[PDB]
Amino acid sequence: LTPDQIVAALQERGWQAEIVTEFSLLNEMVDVDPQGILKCVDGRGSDNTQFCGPKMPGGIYAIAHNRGVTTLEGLKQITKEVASKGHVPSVHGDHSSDMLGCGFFKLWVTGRFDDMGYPRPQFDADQGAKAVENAGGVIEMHHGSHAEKVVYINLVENKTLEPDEDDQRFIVDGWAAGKFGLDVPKFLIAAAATVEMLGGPKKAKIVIP
Repeated sequence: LTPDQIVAALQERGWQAEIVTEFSLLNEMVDVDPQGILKCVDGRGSDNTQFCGPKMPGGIYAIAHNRGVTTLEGLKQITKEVASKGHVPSVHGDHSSDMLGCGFFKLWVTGRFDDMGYPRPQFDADQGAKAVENAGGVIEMHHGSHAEKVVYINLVENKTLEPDEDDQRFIVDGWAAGKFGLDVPKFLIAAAATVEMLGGPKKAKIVIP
């Protein structure tokens, strides 16, 4: 997919979208570090200590969701797969008094992607977190309220952008979808729908080299 195609697809959903360069970001763009967690797109602060990993909806849940992998065994295998491909696997949470989890996973278990043809997970958020941790992954816990002002869809391979709890933004590493052999158009549309359903701004900057 070309950058202009992503811009058009988002505009068709009612988004303001434009292309920006890696240069325009200066020091905001960082090289991906193998010790960083592949984590969620949420712009909030968290207890994460492992920076510079790729950003995908719900962390590794983006991979499970895109592939229709709905079992705890499958989640365990994706955790090991991600670790073998140079990233520390993670999934997240922050508040759950109803057991539905939060963010992307909550949207998935509550059927928000049913129309797009996705199957439901066959486990709850707590079971999923334990499976990922027991398979060698990390559980990230966020805090604070959503205050994201824009969404960056990064196409620059092996690079990413980091959260800033005081000047928030959603970050989606589109290039990582290709790395994991995902259905890219599905991944893109699912990421957009995720931001929409979380009440985020339908404003995107597509980052190219």
